[PDB]
Amino acid sequence: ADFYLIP
Amino acid sequence: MEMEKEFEQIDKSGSWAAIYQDIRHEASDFPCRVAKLPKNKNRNRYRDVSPFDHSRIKLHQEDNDYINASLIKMEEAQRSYILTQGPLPNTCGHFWEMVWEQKSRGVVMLNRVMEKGSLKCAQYWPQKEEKEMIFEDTNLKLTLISEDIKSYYTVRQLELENLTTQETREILHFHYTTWPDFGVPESPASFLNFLFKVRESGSLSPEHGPVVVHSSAGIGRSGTFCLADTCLLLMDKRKDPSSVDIKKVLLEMRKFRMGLIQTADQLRFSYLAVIEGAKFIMGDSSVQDQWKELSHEDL
Ligand SMILES: [Mg+2]
Repeated sequence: ADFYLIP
Repeated sequence: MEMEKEFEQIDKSGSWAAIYQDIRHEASDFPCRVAKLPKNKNRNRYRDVSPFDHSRIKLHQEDNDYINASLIKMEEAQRSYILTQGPLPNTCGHFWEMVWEQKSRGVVMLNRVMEKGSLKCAQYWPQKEEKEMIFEDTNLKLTLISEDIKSYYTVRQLELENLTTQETREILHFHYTTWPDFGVPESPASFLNFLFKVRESGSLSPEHGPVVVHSSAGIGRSGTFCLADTCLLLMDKRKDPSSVDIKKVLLEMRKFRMGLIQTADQLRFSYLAVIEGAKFIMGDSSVQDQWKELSHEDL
């Protein structure tokens, strides 16, 4: 949730 | 070059992921030192999406001037946009302060407050006429004047008032309600119908401040919207439409805010929208009505 970018 | 021919070559070969990663690899990298200061930790929705220092919007606040928002200034296209994240519970006052200070006339929201059971953005505008909102920290009042609900988007008329001076301004809110996160619009028609509604409202006029565009992070769906709009402007502006290099335009926009356009399909969709939109730009004015009917906004 704290990160938006998808690996 | 030749945009349409390029699209077909990339699409036929299924090379969208390739060109997209090249764009990601070639994208500018500039410092975001202010966004990363501990004191601004709670002003950022995502730890991995931050505005570059050079293009960040500064609040005319003596306390802390930080907001996660970037000024995308397109020189040749002669249009500027402010791309920002969906306001957090503690930054809704900052958001409207920015709208006021930057003299924006329109706000384009591309996400939904609740997306698949998860909140992507705070309810930063009033849902009912009789229950206005007051942002005490920035001394602003916001009232819903009216709303025009369509099948996949809603346009709202809001009144923003600087309580300090009592001046008031009409703000137009264009909410695209059916664009999934990391997804694309239903069709180029639906997207273009929406974009032209924003354009016709006068919100993108140079006599107003930059339109404010956001999604949850202010980069994926937001980048797609701005890229298409800018490419269409360049197409109408210069001698040869085919000359518009979508990848070059996107890389230019990325000098102002990181990660604009988040998936290869969003990139592909951008090409589709620009190619279809170009029809109107070259002369076919009837196409605009076609998009509208094809969008089924009445439903
Ligand atoms: Mg009512």
